[PDB]
Amino acid sequence: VPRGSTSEVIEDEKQFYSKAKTYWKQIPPTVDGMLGGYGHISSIDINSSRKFLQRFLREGPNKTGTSCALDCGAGIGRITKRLLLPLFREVDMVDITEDFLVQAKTYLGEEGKRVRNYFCCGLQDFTPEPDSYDVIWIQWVIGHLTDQHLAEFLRRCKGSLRPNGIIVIKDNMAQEGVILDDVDSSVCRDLDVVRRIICSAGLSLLAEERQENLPDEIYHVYSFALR
Amino acid sequence: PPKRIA
Ligand SMILES: Nc1ncnc2c1ncn2[C@@H]1O[C@H](CSCC[C@H](N)C(=O)O)[C@@H](O)[C@H]1O
Repeated sequence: VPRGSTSEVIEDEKQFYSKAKTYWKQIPPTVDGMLGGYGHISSIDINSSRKFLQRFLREGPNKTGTSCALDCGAGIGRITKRLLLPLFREVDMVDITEDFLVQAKTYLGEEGKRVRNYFCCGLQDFTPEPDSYDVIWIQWVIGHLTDQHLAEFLRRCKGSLRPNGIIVIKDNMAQEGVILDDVDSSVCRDLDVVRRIICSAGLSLLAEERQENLPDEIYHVYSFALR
Repeated sequence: PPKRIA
């Protein structure tokens, strides 16, 4: 049987979180560190993310606003710099790794002056301000949370959306089940698991898209827009 | 990050 939940694969939740924190503390604060040796795919990623997001920014009743975005698991701000700052008047960042948020101030340069809050916190401990964000962007980090913490975090995110706001998840997906990476202390979940968690959080799918033009050897990557 | 299928 494939595993369907993190409670089948995580031996010790405190250790699951503490190992991950130790792992990121020893990664270079660079794009290649953010992307696990795949820094070269960054522009492919950012281009696809932009096209994806722009579907929600068209004029009409449901137009997503452009006042403020939240970058979750932001690291040094790769996504903040190239995707979000150009489109949103202000951006807030949240990440567990202080060294990355420090580096972000250099990495983001002058445009980084529009980053408002730098929150140094685990997602599992973070409660975003109600009615604050037009877009909450969650990329390449959901594997670091347990199913219970991810569902809860998504509920808190829902309460922080402005009218017409969306949450975006973009992440690695397993073909089947829930797969533990015991080196970076994360899990990779299949699309059925991720959709289940989204539904548990009282969220609905607006769109789902597979990322194209990636190296053949890596986990498939999907984007979900939610409200 | 993006990563090799184990
Ligand atoms: N529990 C947690 N809460 C918040 N951030 C976490 C976390 N576990 C890991 N992270 C952060 O998740 C990031 C993964 S690297 C991906 C960085 C960014 N999303 C991008 O795509 O460029 C690192 O910056 C790491 O510090």
